[PDB]
Amino acid sequence: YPAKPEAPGEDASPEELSRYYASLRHYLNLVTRQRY
Repeated sequence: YPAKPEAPGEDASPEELSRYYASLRHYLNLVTRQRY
């Protein structure tokens, strides 16, 4: 499994849409931890 929340839609409400979208980038941030 991709271990990521699938992108919202399916007639989802606009306020929920905002919170949910932020979580997408949040998980993606864990996949970008280059050796600094």
